[PDB]
Amino acid sequence: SGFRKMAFPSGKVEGCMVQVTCGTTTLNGLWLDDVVYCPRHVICTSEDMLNPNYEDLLIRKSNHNFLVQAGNVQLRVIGHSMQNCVLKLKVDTANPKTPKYKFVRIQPGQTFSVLACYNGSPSGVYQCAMRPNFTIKGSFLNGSCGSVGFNIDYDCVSFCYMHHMELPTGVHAGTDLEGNFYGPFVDRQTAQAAGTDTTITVNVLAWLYAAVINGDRWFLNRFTTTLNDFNLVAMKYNYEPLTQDHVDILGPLSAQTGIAVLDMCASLKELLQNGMNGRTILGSALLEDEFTPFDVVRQC
Amino acid sequence: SGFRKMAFPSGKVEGCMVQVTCGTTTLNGLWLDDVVYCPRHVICTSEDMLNPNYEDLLIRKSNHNFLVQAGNVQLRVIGHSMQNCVLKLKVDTANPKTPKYKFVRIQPGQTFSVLACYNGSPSGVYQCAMRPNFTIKGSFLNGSCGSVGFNIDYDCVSFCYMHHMELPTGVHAGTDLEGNFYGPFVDRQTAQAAGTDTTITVNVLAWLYAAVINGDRWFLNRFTTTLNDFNLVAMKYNYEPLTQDHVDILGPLSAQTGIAVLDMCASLKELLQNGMNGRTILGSALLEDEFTPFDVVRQC
Ligand SMILES: CC(C)(C)NC(=O)N[C@H](C(=O)N1CC2(C[C@H]1C(=O)N[C@H](C#N)C[C@@H]1CCNC1=O)SCCS2)C(C)(C)C
Ligand SMILES: CC(C)(C)NC(=O)N[C@H](C(=O)N1CC2(C[C@H]1C(=O)N[C@H](C#N)C[C@@H]1CCNC1=O)SCCS2)C(C)(C)C
Repeated sequence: SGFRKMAFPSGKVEGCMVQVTCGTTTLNGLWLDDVVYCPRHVICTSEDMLNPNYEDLLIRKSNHNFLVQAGNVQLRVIGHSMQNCVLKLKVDTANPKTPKYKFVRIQPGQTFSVLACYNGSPSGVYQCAMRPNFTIKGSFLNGSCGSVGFNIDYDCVSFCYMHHMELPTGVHAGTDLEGNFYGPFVDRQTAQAAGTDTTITVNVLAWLYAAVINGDRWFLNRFTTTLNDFNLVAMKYNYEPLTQDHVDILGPLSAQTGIAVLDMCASLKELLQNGMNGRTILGSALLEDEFTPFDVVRQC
Repeated sequence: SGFRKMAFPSGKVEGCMVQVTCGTTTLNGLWLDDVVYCPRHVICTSEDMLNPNYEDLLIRKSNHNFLVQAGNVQLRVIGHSMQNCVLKLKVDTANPKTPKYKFVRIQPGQTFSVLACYNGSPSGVYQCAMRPNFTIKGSFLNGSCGSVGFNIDYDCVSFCYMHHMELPTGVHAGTDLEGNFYGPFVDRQTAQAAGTDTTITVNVLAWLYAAVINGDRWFLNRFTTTLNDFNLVAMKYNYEPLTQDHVDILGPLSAQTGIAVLDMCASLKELLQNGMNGRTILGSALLEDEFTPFDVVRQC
């Protein structure tokens, strides 16, 4: 038993991390087959961060303006291409450690693991959820751009995120592996802000089920509720409305505990309305929403 | 910026995980050079879990009674030995993926990363602290015994933990990589329980420094305190007494923020005496004690 903020094993991604340097800017890149992927702001000059034209910036570059290094081995760039907000650098050598992989664009509320790297070297791994406002509350310092987020299904790594920038609120914004930003964010120093965030309702319910699986039942009640009445209450606490799709997803967890989804919703409505009364659930004094129903099943 | 429960990258350990089966018991082993390490309860039979004699059980075994599988290939056991509470299975094949490594026994309050594996396959990774009562609040299911905990210095893996059993309170017990249990625990089914735990004071203070580094100052105050007066209060909340060794260790964090260690102690004293007043620190409604001063510096 026990329940932890658990991340995926990171070895399949560690073997793909490289250092990418252009001009005076160094960040990380992802080396799959014979292509190194990295944020396109690597070619942004330190004087052109307000409104750079990346199409112009890149056409003015040659292959010898990109230095890629795998460990202590320099890779030779043999061509280059831009795809939305990321660069693709073709190299002489295919990465022999390339795992089976996919590029996946994820919905808000889904989780992934982040492999935090600096100068091509992994420093740590942690679990994130894509917030409803399309930001992530990550942990990134200078030189961390190009670090990636991912999931592993069986033996295939599904890359879903690459880090680009930190917002004024202390949260992080980035793209999928095809260069498309999550949310309304752009890679230039204009006025940008995270939208109003919301709490991921289906994840809180999944996590309450995890607590029941681990023998922790104090927060349940004899009551039930309709889905519509629950949503009327949940919205007052800035929770995502609960959909029938979410109810169906929680099905296997309901079956494991014997607690109908709407009964667990009534339990959450009581927790929201009254608080935890000084108690904790799975060691937390607040309602945790970074565990999906799939995370709960996989760990339990 | 940002601050996460960050674990070490796990690739160096993943390449060392194997499956060990003896009789009808399957668990994990750690394969370094030509030796596979695993809990000695792997030879404990059903219905002999109350008072097994492991010296007597092992002498009744041959090398061919141990099956070790790396990936999908068998290793040949060519010798065996017991060292305290773990078995060493010498095999014909040396692991080409053996990292630089140490075996380290750690003090309570220190943190390490846990690579949870089943049937030789890594499933996830998370961060733990050795609790003062020598248990860990981990996440382990059936078949997880033999999973290991570790730190990475530079490129060298310091293995500090191997999982053996779960206590009736829901917490876990195990050994160093030489088979010596942390705390007063034995691998036999007699009445054992976790002792009264305490909160790791020096880690809470380190984590409060991390909050200041990342912009949370609401919990600070203009007050200060003596070390003896602080310990008089902290003990009333089931906290570890703070030593001068701890104060010295917090030095670099005091220097980075400009907040004297004893000033931060006065801040923690206020937090213990009044609560958080509905606010959070680094996203937590609880005082977190699973970050050492070394972890705070690494992540900041
Ligand atoms: C745009 C907006 C106003 C929303 N904010 C910002 O401009 N923020 C900057 C930012 O992050 N930038 C700027 C660009 C590159 C990228 C970057 O290199 N950020 C570091 C990477 N490497 C990693 C940052 C630092 C800590 N945490 C992170 O993750 S993106 C635009 C064109 S240059 C700050 C450096 C945080 C001020
Ligand atoms: C002694 C004490 C009363 C304190 N507790 C226990 O007897 N606990 C058991 C225990 O863990 N045992 C039994 C032995 C081996 C070991 C084990 O096989 N533990 C699994 C391994 N693999 C992994 C367990 C499963 C759940 N979570 C874990 O981590 S140790 C004694 C001689 S056989 C339970 C199975 C949890 C009942």
